[PDB]
Amino acid sequence: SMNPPPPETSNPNKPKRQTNQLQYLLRVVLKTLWKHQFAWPFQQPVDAVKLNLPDYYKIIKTPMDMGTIKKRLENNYYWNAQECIQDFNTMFTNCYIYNKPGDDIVLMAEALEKLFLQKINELPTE
Amino acid sequence: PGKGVKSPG
Repeated sequence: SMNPPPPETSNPNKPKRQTNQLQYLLRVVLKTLWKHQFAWPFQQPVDAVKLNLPDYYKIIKTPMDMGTIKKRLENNYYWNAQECIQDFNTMFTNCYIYNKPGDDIVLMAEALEKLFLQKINELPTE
Repeated sequence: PGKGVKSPG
């Protein structure tokens, strides 16, 4: 069984930027989610081999995880905050597509998502 | 199937 290659975290053709919102996304938003007790299943790409989930990458064609997001932010991969926010939303959406309500991974995602939304409700200015 | 039981860190 095989995992796909992970999402790219660097691209030498993609214009890079640092914005105050992107800085906040790394130093406030990602930091707070990463240290949460429910973060661990979301800190790296889903390992469908180890979890024996052979349908995971049949169902989820746009995978995303906080390890990828962390690296993208550290690399200045993004041009704007909305690109990064979309990656978080993709991560949560994928979880809700694949898994069922009341599964532990879903309860964990829901709590992380509430925290995410609380922090992005106060995005700073440039 | 799903991912099973997950304990908090």
